[PDB]
Amino acid sequence: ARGPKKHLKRVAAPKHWMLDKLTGVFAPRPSTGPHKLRECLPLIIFLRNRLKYALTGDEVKKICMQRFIKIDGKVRTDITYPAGFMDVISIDKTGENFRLIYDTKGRFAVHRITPEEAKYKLCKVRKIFVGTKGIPHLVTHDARTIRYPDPLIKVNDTIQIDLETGKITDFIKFDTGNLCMVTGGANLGRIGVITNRERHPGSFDVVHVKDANGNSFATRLSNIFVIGKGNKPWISLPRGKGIRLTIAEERDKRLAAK
Amino acid sequence: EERAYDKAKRRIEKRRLEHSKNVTEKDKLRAPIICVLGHVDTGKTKILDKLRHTHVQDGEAGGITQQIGATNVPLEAINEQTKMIKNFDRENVRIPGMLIIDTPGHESFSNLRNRGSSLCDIAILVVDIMHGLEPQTIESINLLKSKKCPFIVALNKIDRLYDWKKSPDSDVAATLKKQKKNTKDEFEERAKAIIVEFAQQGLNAALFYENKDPRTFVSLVPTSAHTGDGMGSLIYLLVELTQTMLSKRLAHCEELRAQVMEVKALPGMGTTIDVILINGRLKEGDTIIVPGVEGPIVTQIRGLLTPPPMKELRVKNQYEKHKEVEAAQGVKILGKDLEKTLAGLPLLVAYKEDEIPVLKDELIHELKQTLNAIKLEEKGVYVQASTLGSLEALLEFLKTSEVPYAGINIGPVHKKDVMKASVMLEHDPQYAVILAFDVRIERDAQEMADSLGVRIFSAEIIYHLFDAFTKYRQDYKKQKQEEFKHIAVFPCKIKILPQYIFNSRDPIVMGVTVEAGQVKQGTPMCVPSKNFVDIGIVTSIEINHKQVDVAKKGQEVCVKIEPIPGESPKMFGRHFEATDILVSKISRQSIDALKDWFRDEMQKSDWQLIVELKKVFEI
Amino acid sequence: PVARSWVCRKTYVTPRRPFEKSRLDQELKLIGEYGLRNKREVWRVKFTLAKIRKAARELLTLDEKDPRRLFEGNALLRRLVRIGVLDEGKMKLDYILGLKIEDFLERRLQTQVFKLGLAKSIHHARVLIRQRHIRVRKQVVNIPSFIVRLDSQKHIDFSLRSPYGGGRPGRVKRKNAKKG
Amino acid sequence: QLIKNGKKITAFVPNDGCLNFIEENDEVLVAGFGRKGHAVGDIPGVRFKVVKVANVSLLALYKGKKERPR
RNA sequence: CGGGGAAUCAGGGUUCGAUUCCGGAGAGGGAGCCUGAGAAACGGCUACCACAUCCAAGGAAGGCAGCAGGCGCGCAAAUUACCCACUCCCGACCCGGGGAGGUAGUGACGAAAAAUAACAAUACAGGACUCUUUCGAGGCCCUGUAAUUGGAAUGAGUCCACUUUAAAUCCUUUAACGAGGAUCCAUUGGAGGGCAAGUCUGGUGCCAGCAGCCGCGGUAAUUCCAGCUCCAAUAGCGUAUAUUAAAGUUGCUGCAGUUAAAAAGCUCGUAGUUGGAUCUCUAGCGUUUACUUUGAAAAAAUUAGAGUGUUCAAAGCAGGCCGCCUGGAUA
RNA sequence: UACCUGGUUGAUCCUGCCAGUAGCAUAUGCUUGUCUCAAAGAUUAAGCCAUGCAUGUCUAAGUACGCACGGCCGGUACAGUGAAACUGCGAAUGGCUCAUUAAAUCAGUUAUGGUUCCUUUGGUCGCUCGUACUUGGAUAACUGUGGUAAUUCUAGAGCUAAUACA
Ligand SMILES: Nc1nc2c(ncn2[C@@H]2O[C@H](COP(=O)(O)OP(=O)(O)NP(=O)(O)O)[C@@H](O)[C@H]2O)c(=O)[nH]1
Repeated sequence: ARGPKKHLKRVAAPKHWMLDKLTGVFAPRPSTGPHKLRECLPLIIFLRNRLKYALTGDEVKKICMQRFIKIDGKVRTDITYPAGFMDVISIDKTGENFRLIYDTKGRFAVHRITPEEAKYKLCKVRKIFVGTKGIPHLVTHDARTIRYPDPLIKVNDTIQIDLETGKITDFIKFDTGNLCMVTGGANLGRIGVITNRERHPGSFDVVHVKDANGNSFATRLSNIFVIGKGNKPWISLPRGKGIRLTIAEERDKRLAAK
Repeated sequence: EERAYDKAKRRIEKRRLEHSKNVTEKDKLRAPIICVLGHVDTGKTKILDKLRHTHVQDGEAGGITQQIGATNVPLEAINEQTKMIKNFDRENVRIPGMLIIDTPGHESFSNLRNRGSSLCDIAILVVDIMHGLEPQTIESINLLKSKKCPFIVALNKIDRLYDWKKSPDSDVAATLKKQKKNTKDEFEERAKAIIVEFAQQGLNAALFYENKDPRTFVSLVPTSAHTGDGMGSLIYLLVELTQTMLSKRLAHCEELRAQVMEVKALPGMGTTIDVILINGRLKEGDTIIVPGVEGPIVTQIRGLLTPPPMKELRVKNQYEKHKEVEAAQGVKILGKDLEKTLAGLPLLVAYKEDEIPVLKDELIHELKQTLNAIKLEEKGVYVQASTLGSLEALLEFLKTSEVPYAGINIGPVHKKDVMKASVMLEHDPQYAVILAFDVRIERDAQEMADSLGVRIFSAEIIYHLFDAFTKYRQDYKKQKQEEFKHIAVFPCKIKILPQYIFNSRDPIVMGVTVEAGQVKQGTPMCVPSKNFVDIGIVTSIEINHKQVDVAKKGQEVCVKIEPIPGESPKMFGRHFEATDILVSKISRQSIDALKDWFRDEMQKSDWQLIVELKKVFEI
Repeated sequence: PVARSWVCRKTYVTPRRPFEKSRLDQELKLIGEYGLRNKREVWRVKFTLAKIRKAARELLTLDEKDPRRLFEGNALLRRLVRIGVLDEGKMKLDYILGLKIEDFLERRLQTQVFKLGLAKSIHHARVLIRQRHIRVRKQVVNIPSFIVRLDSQKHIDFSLRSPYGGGRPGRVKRKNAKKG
Repeated sequence: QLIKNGKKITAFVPNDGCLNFIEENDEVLVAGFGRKGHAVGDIPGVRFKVVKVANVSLLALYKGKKERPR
């Protein structure tokens, strides 16, 4: 069609939001921002559907327009603003801080953090370039362009940024025997340790990840995010420890709890 | 069921008793329905355009009008034209307001076959001096006398003398008294003539300000057509007459007296009905039972359309939408399936009282002389008209001219209509025609008509449609006579005139005198008794030296006959003698051929010889 | 576009041959025994059984060590033990094929209301349920085709409002009491 | 004679005395006979049968549930 | 228009897919362009072609394949309704607007649940079980074509009050009324065979008609028009027509070709298809494929299928415990 | 549920089709008590349309000398609500329909190292060596005179704004 699309049909929305069929015809339609439309989360969904604070669409803008909600220590009134992976949502009214981490089954989970941990965030560097009198530059997965990076930071490494400033505190290299998390494909939300990468020139690089419970799986390089140094994570994990336990013991656990 | 029917009838009785005992009196009366009749080109309309002050009169595509409509003048206009001469009662509270209905006048379709939907509270009769009384004017006053209603008479062409001092918008009394004396004497002489011409027709008329006593008297109001002198005097006499006479009949009560007046086919609206809403507060989205041709129809109102005030139902105007509407106006109504409906019948509006029926055999008594006389069972011509009134007019013309009609429809011509004209074509080639009056022909219909053997008679002026049809009847008679000739041999019995000069053979010149029938050229002849010997096709019949088309029942005609090419021609004396009779060769084919489509040129009272000769020829 | 679902399913299969003695008898026996309204209700239970049997049959073909067969098999058996057409002893997938229409028609609320001696005929039970006299747990049900769960069996009581149980005279008793 | 293509066909009226209810030059709905546009056991060279006459079902006129509109 | 899909179905298949999600296209037919980040835009403009509106005849103004509605076309399809409250979109914007969309009306396209009675007491030249060899004996269990007898239960309708809703409606809830031909009445097709059900009685007389097919009607019609009775499915059941299985009657699985329909009159021959044994790793390789097994990638909806008492079910994605513990799998 | 049955003969066994049987869709007939869910001018004509409505928009924050309102305080440039108009943005999304279209559309897979991109979100914005304590002219709105039968037609005259135009 002519020009860009403005709407989004409800059934055409990405599955990990878990919008039901009958509520309406349209969906939230995440607006342009740091994270991709397919792999983000509108605040209207997070507030209304996940935290169960707002009932209707009006209550969400009535919350947001009173400027009670910050994303990465910055006030956002846009109810369809895309907050994606590693983004820290802060409610300073009720003093509640959330980090958006994918759960085992492959969706953003309502994972609370201490206010002391809502100071920094981890970020995967997309590229590294230099320009105009050679001040080198870095670009990350949440589109934060940072000047004068540490020259030890190469492409596909992770960096820890203080949210109040815009400067790198510490960084993790992408090497063998490092804790990573999958952010795309069948294995989305699984945490594990790198074993090796198999470089395919002129094509996608494939990496092999071993889980804590002896489960080994492969994934594309683009869908990898280093979260810890060695085996120890630099952030809190969700309810489960990123362990994909199968339907058999899912049933056994559920029936055991009953 | 029957108990619901019983209580439905009893609650109907309650409602009409409440609507009778309601009965509001003490002033606030109903607007009278002022009817206007005439002859042909008198000035029954365009005087209304002069009353309402409308610039478009001549936009009719002809001097004549072919529909009913109500102009709907409302008090501001009455007051505006009143203040001009200012007679009586400034800002009268007692006046309902005027409602004028225009009627089309003509010789053919007998003045709209009227049946002027009655409801002619004040009938205005144009007399039009110039021409005196007219046959439609005498039959109109007979109709006005048949159902006793009060009516008045207005003159139109008073200024048309050449010598009238045209002083427009002033008193008739003044303008008449400001002329020369000889013209007044001429006007009073022709007035006396009109007064006597009404007096002889069981009336008592006079000149509108003498006595007057309009109880028995009728008011001759002189008016000018173009200038408009008398229009004030007119509306004054109308409101005076309605105030004096119609004091009790015109009560603003709450019965349901809506009457179906006209039916129209308008683009993007379906089939609309023009109704004169007199009594009954009928609501948008409320059920009505419209009396139809093929039984009654339950109709749901989509909404109420009214034309602007001081404007007619003539040209497609900006019809304003109204949700509801009080009982004093003439409005256009549209809904679902208003296809076949009857004109000049009362309209029942129904609330939710579980279907209130059976009021049709009590209406359809001796008004059956309408569209219902349709012979789908038999063959016939196809007819289409703009409005229903025009369709009735065409059908009663066909009834008078003796032609059967199969199908009828309202609105423009379509490919199904020409297909019904085509499915007729198999039966009778002549009858396969469409008579379309003042309707838009479609391209697909026209090209389908031209591709098949189906003719369409399109005409806006009805004279052209009548003339075109009659011309086609004579053209088909000519087209039938010529190219299907000499098969109708015609009955002929010849007596030989003895001692006449005989030419023997090639050709035979025979002096004869006819005894039974008449003799024309191309009739084969035979001699019986001498077996059955034949002389085929007589070529020419001549009296003395001059040629003649027919024999004069005992003429001394010398006929030139050439026998048909055979193995041998027959000879006088050898084969046939002077004593032997000459009889025409009439067969089953010839008698059947001369039976139908030969009844105008065919013999008068000599028929019997056919029955007398078919018995001896064995038929 | 409208915010409505069009997910609708047929619950009965008509027989191949319309008129066949031996069959018509067998269906009429089932109606007669369990006071069913029409042959649609027998075909409904045949269709549901057939679908369960087809699920069991298509599970058997997979190998005995397959995670999918194990999980699906256990879930099916659990549900058929839950509804009460099997027991813990006979809880093998093979035995699913050895069920029949009787086993499923026994679990109708109509049948159980008759079998527990609330109603005194199979026809009375259907009326009693439909008249809002019967209730399971604290829920007043009026569905003859309510398939009762094994653990939910031990309490089908009269709905408290009911004249039969609750203790409130109906229209007939009220009218007879006023004219008494 | 049909309405769409305007060509002539012969249609068989179904039940006893149904021909009485039809008259010449009436609007009639006709259906296929049953054998997919072929002939019938007895009647040769007809494919079609009349189902409605003058916007009224012949079954209704036969069983007397309606009357021909006049 | 193409896909996601739909109907049918052993396995293989055949047929459909204008139609709610994705992509494409066009605003009567073509063509040209202004503005803008984005248009060759039509609820923007300019011209021609076809239709057509107003008119003081000088000129002016057109685009429903948006929602209603009308005409036409035809076998074939709903209201000129109410609201931005929900789902979302647009704007300088918490505040405005939206026939996107929501809610009613018409709706036997089709799908799920489910009324039209149940129980008790009387007599059977009724049935079974016990006694007597038979006759003839019972609160052990069944039975109907009784308009016989009896109170008990009740939704359909009528109509308070709520609740529901933007406001209403429907439903659920609940006062009052409401069952003895419970006349508060179940229809649509059949009763020779296929194929479940009458060689019963009037009528007609190869006429009228029935009959998908075979056939029935010509004076005792098991088949026509009726009465009575019975059968089938049942709030539904006929009829026509496209299509699927039956059709191993399109055959890959899987058909035929002496006589049933069928092998060229005969040989050569290019393309096509098919083709005899045999051979036991040093950051680059090993002769390269097809084949087979594994891995990542592959939109939801749909389909299969886990969990969950919508009062059950078709559904829905919810829910459950006395502020909490969950789910929104999987293939 | 991997299914068959009638029909060529005096009878038989075949080949073979016609007929029956069930499902699904469009129409249509007769019938129609309760309740939930629910398709619906596609086929023929992407044929033609009266009428009404379907795209508009302001925050403390671009331009307020409309008394349209009353309010201070009375020497306070501008208290405030705010019509109108200039300015900014939107109107290229949505909705409808299936005429066109046969390696085209479209689907799965890859490429832009060969290109543009409003908006959002980051980075950058005294890095340049050469009246400023704020420069210039107009035009809407408003007032006043008009033309044409006519349209959301507009000419002439008098003032005045900027985040318009310089
Ligand atoms: N001076 C004058 N003009 C007249 C007279 N009668 C008619 N006219 C004029 O003649 C013309 C045509 O007459 P018209 O009014 O149409 O006659 P009508 O009888 O009303 N015709 P219709 O049948 O349509 O109703 C008009 O311009 C009308 O004013 C008359 O008597 N005098």
